[PDB]
Amino acid sequence: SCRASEDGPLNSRAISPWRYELDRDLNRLPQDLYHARCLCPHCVSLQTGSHMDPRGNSELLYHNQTVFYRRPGYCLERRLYRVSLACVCVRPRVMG
Amino acid sequence: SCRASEDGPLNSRAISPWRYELDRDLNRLPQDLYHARCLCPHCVSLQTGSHMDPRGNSELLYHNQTVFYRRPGYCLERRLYRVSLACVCVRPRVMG
Amino acid sequence: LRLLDHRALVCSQPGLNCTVKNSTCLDDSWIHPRNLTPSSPKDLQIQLHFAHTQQGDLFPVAHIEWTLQTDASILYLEGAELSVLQLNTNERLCVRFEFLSKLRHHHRRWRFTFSHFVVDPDQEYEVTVHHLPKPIPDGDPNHQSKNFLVPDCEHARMKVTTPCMSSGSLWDPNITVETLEAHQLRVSFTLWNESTHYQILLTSFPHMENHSCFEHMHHIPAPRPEEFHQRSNVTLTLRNLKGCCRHQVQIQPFFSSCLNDCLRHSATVSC
Amino acid sequence: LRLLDHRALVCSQPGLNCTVKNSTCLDDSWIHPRNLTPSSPKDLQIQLHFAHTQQGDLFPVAHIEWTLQTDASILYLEGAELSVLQLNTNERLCVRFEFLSKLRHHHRRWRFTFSHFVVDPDQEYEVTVHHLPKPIPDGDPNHQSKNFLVPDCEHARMKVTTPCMSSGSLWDPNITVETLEAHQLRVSFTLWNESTHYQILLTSFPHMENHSCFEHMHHIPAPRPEEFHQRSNVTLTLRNLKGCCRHQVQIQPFFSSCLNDCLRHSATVSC
Amino acid sequence: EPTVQCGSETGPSPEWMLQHDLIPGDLRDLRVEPVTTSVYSILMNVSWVLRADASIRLLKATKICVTGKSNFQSYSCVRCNYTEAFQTQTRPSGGKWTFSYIGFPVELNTVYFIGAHNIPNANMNEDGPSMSVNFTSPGCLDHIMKYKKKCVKAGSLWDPNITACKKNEETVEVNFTTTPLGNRYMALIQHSTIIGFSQVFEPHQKKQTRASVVIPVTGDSEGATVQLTPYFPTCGSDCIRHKGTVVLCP
Amino acid sequence: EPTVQCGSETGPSPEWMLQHDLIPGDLRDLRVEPVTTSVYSILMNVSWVLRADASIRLLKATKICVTGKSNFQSYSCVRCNYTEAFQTQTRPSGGKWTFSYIGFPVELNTVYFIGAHNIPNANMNEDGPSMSVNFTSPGCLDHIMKYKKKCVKAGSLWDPNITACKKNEETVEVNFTTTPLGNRYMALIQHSTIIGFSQVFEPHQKKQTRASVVIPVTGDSEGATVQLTPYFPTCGSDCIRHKGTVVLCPQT
Ligand SMILES: *[C@@H]1O[C@H](CO)[C@@H](O[C@@H]2O[C@H](CO)[C@@H](O)[C@H](O)[C@H]2NC(C)=O)[C@H](O)[C@H]1NC(C)=O
Ligand SMILES: *[C@@H]1O[C@H](CO)[C@@H](O[C@@H]2O[C@H](CO)[C@@H](O)[C@H](O)[C@H]2NC(C)=O)[C@H](O)[C@H]1NC(C)=O
Ligand SMILES: *[C@@H]1O[C@H](CO)[C@@H](O[C@@H]2O[C@H](CO)[C@@H](O)[C@H](O)[C@H]2NC(C)=O)[C@H](O)[C@H]1NC(C)=O
Ligand SMILES: *[C@@H]1O[C@H](CO)[C@@H](O[C@@H]2O[C@H](CO)[C@@H](O)[C@H](O)[C@H]2NC(C)=O)[C@H](O)[C@H]1NC(C)=O
Ligand SMILES: *[C@@H]1O[C@H](CO)[C@@H](O)[C@H](O)[C@H]1NC(C)=O
Ligand SMILES: *[C@@H]1O[C@H](CO)[C@@H](O)[C@H](O)[C@H]1NC(C)=O
Ligand SMILES: *[C@@H]1O[C@H](CO)[C@@H](O)[C@H](O)[C@H]1NC(C)=O
Ligand SMILES: *[C@@H]1O[C@H](CO)[C@@H](O)[C@H](O)[C@H]1NC(C)=O
Ligand SMILES: *[C@@H]1O[C@H](CO)[C@@H](O)[C@H](O)[C@H]1NC(C)=O
Ligand SMILES: *[C@@H]1O[C@H](CO)[C@@H](O)[C@H](O)[C@H]1NC(C)=O
Ligand SMILES: *[C@@H]1O[C@H](CO)[C@@H](O)[C@H](O)[C@H]1NC(C)=O
Ligand SMILES: *[C@@H]1O[C@H](CO)[C@@H](O)[C@H](O)[C@H]1NC(C)=O
Ligand SMILES: *[C@@H]1O[C@H](CO)[C@@H](O)[C@H](O)[C@H]1NC(C)=O
Ligand SMILES: *[C@@H]1O[C@H](CO)[C@@H](O)[C@H](O)[C@H]1NC(C)=O
Ligand SMILES: *[C@@H]1O[C@H](CO)[C@@H](O)[C@H](O)[C@H]1NC(C)=O
Ligand SMILES: *[C@@H]1O[C@H](CO)[C@@H](O)[C@H](O)[C@H]1NC(C)=O
Ligand SMILES: *[C@@H]1O[C@H](CO)[C@@H](O)[C@H](O)[C@H]1NC(C)=O
Ligand SMILES: *[C@@H]1O[C@H](CO)[C@@H](O)[C@H](O)[C@H]1NC(C)=O
Repeated sequence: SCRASEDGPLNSRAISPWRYELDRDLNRLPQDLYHARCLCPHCVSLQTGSHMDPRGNSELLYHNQTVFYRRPGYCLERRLYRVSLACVCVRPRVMG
Repeated sequence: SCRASEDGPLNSRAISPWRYELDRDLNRLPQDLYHARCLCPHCVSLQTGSHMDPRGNSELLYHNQTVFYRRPGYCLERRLYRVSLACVCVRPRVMG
Repeated sequence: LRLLDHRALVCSQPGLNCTVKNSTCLDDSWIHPRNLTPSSPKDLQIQLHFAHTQQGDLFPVAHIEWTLQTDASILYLEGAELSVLQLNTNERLCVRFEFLSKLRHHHRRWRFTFSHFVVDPDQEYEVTVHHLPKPIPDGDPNHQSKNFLVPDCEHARMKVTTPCMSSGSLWDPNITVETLEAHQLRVSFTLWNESTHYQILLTSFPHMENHSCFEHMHHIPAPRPEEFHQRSNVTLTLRNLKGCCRHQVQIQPFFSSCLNDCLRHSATVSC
Repeated sequence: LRLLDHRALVCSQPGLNCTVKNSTCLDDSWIHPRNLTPSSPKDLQIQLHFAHTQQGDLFPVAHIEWTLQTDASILYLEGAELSVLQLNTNERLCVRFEFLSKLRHHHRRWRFTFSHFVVDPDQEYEVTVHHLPKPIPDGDPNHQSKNFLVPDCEHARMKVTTPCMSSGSLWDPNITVETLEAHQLRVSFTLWNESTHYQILLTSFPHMENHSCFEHMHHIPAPRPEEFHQRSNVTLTLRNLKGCCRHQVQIQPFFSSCLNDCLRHSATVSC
Repeated sequence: EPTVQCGSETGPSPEWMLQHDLIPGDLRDLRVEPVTTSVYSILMNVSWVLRADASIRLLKATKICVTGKSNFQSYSCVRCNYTEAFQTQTRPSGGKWTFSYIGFPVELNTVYFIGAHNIPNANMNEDGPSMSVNFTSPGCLDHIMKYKKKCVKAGSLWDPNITACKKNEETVEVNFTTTPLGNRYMALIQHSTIIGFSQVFEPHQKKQTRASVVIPVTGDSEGATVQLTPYFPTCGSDCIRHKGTVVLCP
Repeated sequence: EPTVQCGSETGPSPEWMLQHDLIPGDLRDLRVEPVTTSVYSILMNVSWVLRADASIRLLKATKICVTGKSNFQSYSCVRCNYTEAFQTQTRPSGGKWTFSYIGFPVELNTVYFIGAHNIPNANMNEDGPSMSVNFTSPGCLDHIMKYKKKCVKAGSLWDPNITACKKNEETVEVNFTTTPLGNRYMALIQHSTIIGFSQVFEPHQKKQTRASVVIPVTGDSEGATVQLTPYFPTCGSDCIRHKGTVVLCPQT
């Protein structure tokens, strides 16, 4: 399932590719949010792009995004949300 | 300038490492905003972490943040800003 | 299949004057279109239910129930119709409905259900729900249907059903197969409350083989009422052969129901 | 190093009465600490300026300017003092200042400027700015300084300066070195407007070598006023040697200024 | 007889806060596709099929918002109204209802997610009334899209012609025609790992442009791959690359 | 003898909107250091030296805010006050001014940026007054910091004892002790590139815990390095690895 393409956006061309899932809700701005899930447990190889390389680890990145909610007409409230943006390649941690 | 450490946070351990620069202002929330300027033109090698590997490319990622400004007392103005979060390792595009 | 109770059926739900009727079926196809065709129902399900009769005869019944959809189409609703179809016997019944009063979406829920139909075990059941007026030609469908699997009486819950005992499974004949003398076997077992003949099929097979050296049939005459619930004893002489030690003996009733088709109880004796 | 002239000095700025004065300085036992001494100045710079004179003695002067911070310390300011210090000769002079009335920060900009002092060419000048009261012992300093470089005479604007006119770099001698006969050289050049003697230093070197085969000195007596700005002709007999064709001839004055130290003009003749 | 009248608005819809007792149906069908208008720009063509047989006796408009996510974040949408109410459930002329709108300019190498719902919207504690589709834009390597200003400035139009031959056992000679656009180039040689590497700086050649770059190589370089990377300023470090091959020089 | 009373506040300072005729100086000196409380938490000890000889005749307080950035964003800060009015420049008792405040909790592997300025703040079109310092926290590989409940679940205190010897030319056997925390592990062998690979699944062994894992290797595997990676659920994919070495098992 771990593969690297040749063209298109970064998600299909990054060493640590990420897909987009769907977070549906009725009272949120926007209605649909798209998080990122790292499909490969490790970083892919540079020479080919279709195989895996175990010398790496995959981690997500998060950031707070301003969204709005309603709550009882109705009332408008503001609250942040935690949404994943992109997976990056990080080096292992060793002990010994 | 293209080196990877063993411990510490991601910026000292990621294959595409980035450093933080200083943006100063007197009418911004926050006063200081720290962008990312990743160093090496290409991604680093996994086997050593101290040399460079040219098969990859480096690219910043941007996201919109909420900041407030002053304007004439003072006035409350809300507009977004462009900041850089982290660079990632992307694959090249080759033609022919 | 047949309707159970002729008492005035109750479909009353808060704020409605509903009637239930077994009108003409016409299967599920009919032509009577009009201007506006209301929307389709939602979340139709059927559940298993058990209930007795005035005599106490516990019959199996189905708990058909379904929900509604939320839209303005509820304003133009006029009627509904229920159908039951049989795959094996191809006999189909029908249920008619209506709504004497118009409905407004007032409280955000509306439920329908019914459990007044007896089902037969081990039969597939098809139930479809339709809404009136019927669709205009070349229109979107407004009917949904699903299947229904019914187990056999040998299941514990299906066991206690009243219709079962007419050629049922609760009647466990205690099978006593004794080696007795050489080349002779004596079999004793209890029989049930029906004056219908039985049959014993004694088949002998060689060990580790499905072929039969010797097969014998014994006919048991029609029981008398005084002989009900009393063990019947039959002795049979076996074949004088070596290696054909495996013997299969089975009993088959010929009750009024499932005649020639009821289940057989086979006992295996190995040496 | 000397103030240009004595005239009521102008330092006035809007909403301020100011006085200028030259008096004792050098901070000999200058320990005068008071309670709350204002902050340090900000953005002090010195520029170069040329000022004419009534009789024509154009002089180069240094334009010193500086700004102020914007803290609350401006309330307690009382005074200032300027110092100019020489490195080689150690001769040094000071000028004092004062603010008669208390200044309130109304608008955000304040500047102080002054260029009424003549600097000497090609000298290093140190300018220091102090604020009063003087700091308490073990306190934060409140004085800043800088170094200033003066170009020499050969600079384009420094050419026309009259202190440089004294022993003028503008005195350009048309040097005419004629080979003439063998083992003889004739040189003619113009001289300046002072009765000061000139010494000709004729040195002959072999080609591609810095050693000297023959070195001769000629004395030119003190010129009369009638001979000013008239070409002086001197002929010298050269050494009768082969390969020592390179000849260096240099001329230096003994003017009233830079005596024994004024620059020399050396002309090289190669064969 | 209704038609479509599209404008633009991003933010809170005034009818969301207010409660509604009767709600419409949904979008029965929805398709999107790209259509190009030229003499550059590409626009979006989105077509939808309305609800059938019911749930339309009351309806006001529809909203379509689209999010693009590649090296950025983008979100803006346009809400359109319907001029006249609906009397019937299918077009009297014949066929199902079908509307469309053209707009929403497209960038390069960005994935778009398109969603819509009917107006007024569903109250709280009800089913999800939405349906969505997804669509990916073409890149810059394609033949049709080589002539945009950005790509040509990054060098899509450029024809860097390369002829690299094995000079000797340890060095290889590369010839390539320069451009006034750039001045510095890299060099990569890949067979199994890096066998050679260099960095060059040459100005523009109004003179004859055949190059004279020599690069040291480790081992037999025959049958390797020559990859060239230009340092064009406008594409930063992500500039398109071109292939080259190793040939034998007698 | 002035003292500093500190409380928490994040957002717009009310003095920013208003206009101030006179402003104070800035912070002369600033230092940030970490402290550890006896048992388990980490707090940062700050200290600042107030301006000298002037610009303190009028002043109210000093705000500090801190931004941390690692796999997350963070921003929260406290404006802390001063109680007494200032009449002099240095201590009447002697020496410069040394204040401090303890707080601002510390996470793991996060870079911290500390900034501050004096109150009230500079008006528009003036000089940038502030000064800032940076600080970094240790990880979970140091001896003094192996005992958070957070990092123990990742296996900081684990004692995975390992023994890997070369069974034959193409096979190397790995012996190691299991744990009730883990169920699945990797196996990586690195000399120049991958020479072998595997993936194993075994539950906790209340019996004897000496392992038996067979991994195929390519070429001579002598002298390679053996790394192990456990799938402890708490750490996700960032679980710490423990090194190992290959020895020679003799047939004798
Ligand atoms: C790439 O450049 C080379 C060199 O300019 C071209 O080689 C020329 O080939 C033609 C034959 O078609 C010869 O007549 C010329 O003499 C060659 N050039 C030189 C300088 O000798 C080559 O054709 C070019 N290829 C492309 C695709 O542009
Ligand atoms: C690449 O370019 C170089 C020069 O930039 C070419 O080298 C010249 O080739 C001609 C062809 O006969 C010779 O006459 C010259 O003596 C060569 N040197 C120079 C300095 O001009 C070379 O031929 C080109 N092609 C290849 C494949 O290297
Ligand atoms: C790791 O485990 C091995 C085996 O489980 C330990 O080896 C023991 O070593 C001692 C002496 O060093 C012997 O007396 C035991 O018999 C060994 N145990 C065996 C063979 O099962 C070893 O001590 C442990 N620790 C380390 C650091 O290797
Ligand atoms: C690694 O573990 C294996 C078994 O898990 C050990 O093999 C055992 O060796 C002893 C003698 O040392 C035998 O009595 C046992 O029968 C063996 N186990 C089995 C299952 O047969 C091995 O000694 C351990 N250490 C290594 C390989 O270095
Ligand atoms: C709707 O009803 C009208 C009667 O006023 C009739 O003329 C028309 O044909 C009907 N349309 C449909 C689609 O049934
Ligand atoms: C058999 O006998 C009665 C009468 O026919 C029948 O109704 C019943 O099912 C059986 N009796 C019992 C005790 O099950
Ligand atoms: C069958 O045999 C058993 C035991 O020998 C006896 O109890 C029973 O009465 C017999 N039944 C008949 C019908 O003879
Ligand atoms: C400041 O003034 C007060 C006024 O009484 C005096 O007591 C104090 O000594 C002064 N501070 C000095 C001189 O440093
Ligand atoms: C030389 O003569 C006078 C007197 O010394 C002097 O002032 C003047 O500058 C000089 N003459 C010229 C033409 O410069
Ligand atoms: C020097 O010689 C030139 C030309 O021979 C002549 O014009 C000039 O008057 C001479 N100078 C003197 C002082 O005689
Ligand atoms: C729909 O009508 C409203 C009400 O006037 C208007 O604000 C909105 O812009 C319209 N939508 C369009 C023009 O797309
Ligand atoms: C985000 O920043 C980009 C920067 O160009 C801007 O175009 C866009 O309008 C901003 N907002 C959204 C929602 O994308
Ligand atoms: C959009 O696409 C449809 C079908 O693909 C086509 O009929 C229509 O002409 C296109 N353009 C517009 C403006 O609808
Ligand atoms: C994106 O499009 C593909 C096309 O087949 C579809 O299978 C997938 O579900 C879509 N993704 C989402 C999040 O809807
Ligand atoms: C600092 O002073 C402000 C102004 O009155 C006050 O609101 C705030 O609570 C003070 N901070 C404390 C007491 O920690
Ligand atoms: C961002 O979100 C996190 C959620 O863990 C929250 O703790 C934090 O206060 C938010 N704000 C900042 C500036 O980090
Ligand atoms: C903080 O650090 C300073 C500097 O050594 C020290 O004097 C002080 O005791 C520490 N703790 C506090 C609470 O200030
Ligand atoms: C971080 O601290 C070091 C201390 O030597 C300093 O050199 C560096 O400039 C600081 N970084 C920033 C962004 O201020």
